[PDB]
Amino acid sequence: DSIFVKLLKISGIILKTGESQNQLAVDQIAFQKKLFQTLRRHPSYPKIIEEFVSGLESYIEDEDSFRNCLLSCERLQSYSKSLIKLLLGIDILQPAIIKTLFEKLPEYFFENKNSDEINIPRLIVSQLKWLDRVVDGKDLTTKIMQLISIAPENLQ
Amino acid sequence: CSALLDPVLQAPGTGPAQTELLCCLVKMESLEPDAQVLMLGQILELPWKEETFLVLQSLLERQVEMTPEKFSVLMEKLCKTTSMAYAKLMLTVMTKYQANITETQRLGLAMALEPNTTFLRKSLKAALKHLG
Repeated sequence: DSIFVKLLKISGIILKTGESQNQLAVDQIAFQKKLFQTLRRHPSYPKIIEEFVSGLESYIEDEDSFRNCLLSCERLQSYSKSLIKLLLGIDILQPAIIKTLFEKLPEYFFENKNSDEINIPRLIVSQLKWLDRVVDGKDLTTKIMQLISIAPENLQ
Repeated sequence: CSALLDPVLQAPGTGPAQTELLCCLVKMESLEPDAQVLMLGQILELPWKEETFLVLQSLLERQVEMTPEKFSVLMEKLCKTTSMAYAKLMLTVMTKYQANITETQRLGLAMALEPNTTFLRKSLKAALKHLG
């Protein structure tokens, strides 16, 4: 029903609740190019990216779905990359995703080691490591610099 | 605390070099809870600027207990904006003292956060919604 889930389903990724690793019908590069060309061909071409990330962020307002979305995914057909990494592989989506991630990161200043001893902030910044291509250095640079200045001691 | 806290913060052109010492003072393990309470009472009487926000946030980080009356004073001054430091202060109060926050205080926080220039607007929005 949401733009996000439907585009993901057509493009060929199973969005699971948040308990087990998201399944993957397709190859990762295949997935990326599939959703890329899907949003390319789709009318209202420049605005679906914004709508998409808003649907995404509204999806990851609940913790557990995002927790599974962060973790490495399961290929059905043997151990793969995470969906977030793959989606940031697409240049057009990248700055929006970065924006969202950093804006919502300070929720997790004080909730360290909640349930499964998984440090959400460490994981989220780990998502940004080892990127193929950086669409914006200036925006990422400035955003991480704002971020670093503020955080409490351990996380900073 | 009473002799040095007020004139340094109220001195004009007070900077990081001054605030770092005040942060260190409020962080002393030897600053007993009641002494922390006294320091809080003293800070509340100062005019509120970015330097006050930093020191207040540092002191509030120790999870110091507060009577509802003092907490009310804190919230009143709190609810009356463009800086990230104010945002961090507001977030800390909204998160560690949630049990004390009344509906009026929640709305007061909401109003002081309204503008979008403030940093971490979305997280503040989330914390606020969590208090509802």
